[PDB]
Amino acid sequence: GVSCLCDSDGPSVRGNTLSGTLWLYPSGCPSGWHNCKAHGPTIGWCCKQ
Repeated sequence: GVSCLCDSDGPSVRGNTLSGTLWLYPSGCPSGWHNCKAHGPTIGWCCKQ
C-alpha cells in the first residue's frame, strides 16, 4: 500500500516513520478508515485506518 506522514509523523516520537496511508480517492479517507492528516497532501489525501 502507499503510506505517508500523518500529523503524528515528523518528530521523533513513538510510531515514527510514515505509518499512515494515502488515498487517491477524491475525499481521502474511505469509510472504514479514520483520518490522520488534516491537510497535506494538496492533491490526493492521507489517512489511517
